[PDB]
Amino acid sequence: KSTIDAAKSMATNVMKKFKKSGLANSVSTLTDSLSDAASSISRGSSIR
Amino acid sequence: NSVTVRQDLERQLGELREEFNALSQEIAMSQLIDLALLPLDMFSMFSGIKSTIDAAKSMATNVMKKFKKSGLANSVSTLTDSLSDAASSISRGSSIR
Amino acid sequence: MASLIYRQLLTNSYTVDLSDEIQEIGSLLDGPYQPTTFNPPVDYWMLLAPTTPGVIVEGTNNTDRWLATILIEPNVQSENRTYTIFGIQEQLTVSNTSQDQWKFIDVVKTTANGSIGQYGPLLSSPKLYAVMKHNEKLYTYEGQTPNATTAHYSTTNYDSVNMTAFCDFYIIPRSEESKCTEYINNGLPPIQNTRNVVPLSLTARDVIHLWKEMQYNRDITIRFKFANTIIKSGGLGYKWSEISFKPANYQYTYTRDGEEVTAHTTCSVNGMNDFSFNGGYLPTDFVVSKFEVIKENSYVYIDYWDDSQAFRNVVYVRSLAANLNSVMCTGGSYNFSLPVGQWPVLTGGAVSLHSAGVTLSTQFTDFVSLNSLRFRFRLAVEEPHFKLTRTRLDRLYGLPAADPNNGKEYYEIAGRFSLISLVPSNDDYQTPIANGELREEFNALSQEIAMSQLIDLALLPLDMFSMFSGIKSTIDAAKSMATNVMKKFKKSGLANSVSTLTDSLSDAASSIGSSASAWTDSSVSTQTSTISRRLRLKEMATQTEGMNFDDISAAVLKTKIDKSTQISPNTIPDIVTEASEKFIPNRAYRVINNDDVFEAGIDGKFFAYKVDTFEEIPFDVQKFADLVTDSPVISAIIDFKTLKNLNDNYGISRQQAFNLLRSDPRVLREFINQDNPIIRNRIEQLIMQCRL
Amino acid sequence: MASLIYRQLLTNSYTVDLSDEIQEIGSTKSQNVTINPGPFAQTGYAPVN
Amino acid sequence: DVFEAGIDGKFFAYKVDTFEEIPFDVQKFADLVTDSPVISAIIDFKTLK
Repeated sequence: KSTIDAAKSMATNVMKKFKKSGLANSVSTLTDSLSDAASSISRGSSIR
Repeated sequence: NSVTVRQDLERQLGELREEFNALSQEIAMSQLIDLALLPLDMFSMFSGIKSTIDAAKSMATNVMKKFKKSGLANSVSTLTDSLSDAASSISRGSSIR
Repeated sequence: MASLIYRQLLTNSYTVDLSDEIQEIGSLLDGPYQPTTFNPPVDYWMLLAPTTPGVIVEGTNNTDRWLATILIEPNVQSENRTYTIFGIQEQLTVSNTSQDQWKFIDVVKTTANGSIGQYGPLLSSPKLYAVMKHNEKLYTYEGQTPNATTAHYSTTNYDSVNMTAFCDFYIIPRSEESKCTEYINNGLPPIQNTRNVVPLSLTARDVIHLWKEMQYNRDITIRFKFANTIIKSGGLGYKWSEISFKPANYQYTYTRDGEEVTAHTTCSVNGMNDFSFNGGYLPTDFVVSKFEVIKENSYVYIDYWDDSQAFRNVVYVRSLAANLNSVMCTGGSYNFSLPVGQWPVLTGGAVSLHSAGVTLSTQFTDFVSLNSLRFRFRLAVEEPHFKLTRTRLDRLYGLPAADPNNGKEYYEIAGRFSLISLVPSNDDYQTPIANGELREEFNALSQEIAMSQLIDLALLPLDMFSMFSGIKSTIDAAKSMATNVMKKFKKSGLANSVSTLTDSLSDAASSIGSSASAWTDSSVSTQTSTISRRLRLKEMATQTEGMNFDDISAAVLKTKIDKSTQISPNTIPDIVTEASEKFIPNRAYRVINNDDVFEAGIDGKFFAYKVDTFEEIPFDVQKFADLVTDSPVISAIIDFKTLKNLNDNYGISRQQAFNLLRSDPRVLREFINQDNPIIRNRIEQLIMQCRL
Repeated sequence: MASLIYRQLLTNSYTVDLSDEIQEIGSTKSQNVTINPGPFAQTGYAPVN
Repeated sequence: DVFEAGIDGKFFAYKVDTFEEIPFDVQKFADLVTDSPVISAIIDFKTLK
């Protein structure tokens, strides 16, 4: 609504804190778990 | 204020290929299929990479700089160019059947 | 599908802001110049920057008042100093409390030979002065830094004021006022921001400057120098103020297998360090304010120009690369001049230079403008020690800005540079060595494109890479090609339509359908036409099945871009913006509900029919509005006229018709292969409409 | 699904030039760095003849 | 009818309900591959059979 002067960095600024909160951490942990499961050979069938 | 330390070098690409080829056995099947099911992206690719230091340059862009000169990019470019030339009413040559 | 190119175009457009920010950083000072006489026009400012004590600048009237400027260094208490004001010597009282910032004072004579006073208190670390003359009043800087104002006076003969300076000054128009304060209150601006980098002769007109590729792979032998600026502070020579690096010039000759090539080079340094050797607070002791030394976080630039068959084709560059070989530079002794006792001596200091970039540059010698090559050099610290004896300064590395010449009058750099230039070759001969109607042409070219290949291309989606990967580009302009088209696209008609739809949808969270919704807001014809015009925006909602109109528009745009040659890189955004909107005003949409089909046209057509035998069905606007809100929508490439003519004149099976209502590419292309005149007519009528 | 990354690598390809637009500008208008001397007296001997 | 072809230089045609082979024709494959959606078959013809 503000409709203010020449282009700002609103998208970048909001992304800066959107990539630090819990969503990014959760997706990182999910990817790490999937990678470790794909690498799960030194223990056989071990993932609970 | 010390003389710059000589920057370290990189493991030989031949040794890299040998190591990657030797790593074949240590891969599971069903878990790999399920991981392939999950979509990835630039943020999900380097979660275990780009260790948190105040000197990184978002290595995704470093990959992008080296990815436009690979075979895939040129193949896509020439395929699109051939499609455009065909759509541009090209007088086909005799050897073009 | 191929429509995705539109969706991405408005998606990443936000990135332009970042580039725009950089653009505002890149959005320019004219100077410096030799101290001479001239008439700087009105609406122009004077950004003076002296360093040596003396009479700074004076504006002569010979009928009106006398204006004089005196610069006073710190570390001088209440004493009397002599200057040369207008050629007549005069004494002035000076009293300074600041220790690291110099001070300017204005001297005003009420007439040509009036009384003498001292006023206009200015304190600044970069030692910068601003004077303006506009609208029947003279402006001069007044007020303590950083934020200040302008003193205003009104004295006759404004436009005839000719101010003779004795330092380096910049001339700036009014619009860069926000720049000026930012370039006055925030330290000495970097030299690379200047237009005429070398302080040589002044010009008020300097301008920054089907084909065939030409390759030039030659060799260079660059010989370059450095330049020091030394000033002595107040007192009796017991202390100095600034020993800094300044741009230098060198013109020489060499051999290149026969040719006496004349190479003109200019040097500059940026991002230097300033070591502070702060002496005792007593008035009589060796004190140095700033010692400028070069370290790892500082760079040196060299601008290289020479006549050659390679350098005469540089105005348009396709590719550029550097393969220089590093060269070491070592400094020499620099002995100070202390009147009493043993003067300090600087020794040591050595660095190395390596190449990490190259681009175009501007250089002038007397009145000849040049298109030079700027080579960027990174620096490295080395083994030799650098110390200041007779004091406590020891164990530092770098290279001082005192005597880097080291006796040698040139530093040699030998390497090979390869560049590719674009030359206008209207044929395959007569290649030069030295350096609207497009609307009609685009509209006329749009009658000969094939159809099957068009459909094939519309099947394969595009992206931000395939759009410009088939068109040749100049490396200087290819940097900002996606950025400009996205900036122009974010101000397109489709952008306004999507913004209005989003605003209306959000406002709706506070007609002709069943209830209130953001899509239900010859009378039947007009209402249906409005509904269709609003529904056109559904093509950005990814809620379509099969091919769509925007895919065909993108495909024809790509084909005509590839075929055309009369379009400049500055012209692509306008063509894309106009084509994304004006293309195909006659759009048709159809929706399916319980074996019934309703179709509406933008032009005012509306029909309804069944899928079994294509029987005409009376039109019900209410159910159409009820269902089109949230349901699959398919672009009606095959509308009811073509479908009925096909079902009558040709014996098609049920699968073909059902896929046609879904616009399946396979059956449509099969019909194209069969070369049915009705489908050819429909496709050709659709294609002919694609024009600006 | 995952193959998107490759389709993503082309997607932002143009941005690599943007990266150059950083460095090609970053080195040009690089700003001076100031050094802070230790808050202790430095000068010793007076001018000795 | 399902037409499966590879890069090594071998091709096959068969039927969906029952797994037995039918003669192959180049024309139909060339027409289909132009517009028809291609499926990345992890389990190839040999393994499926």
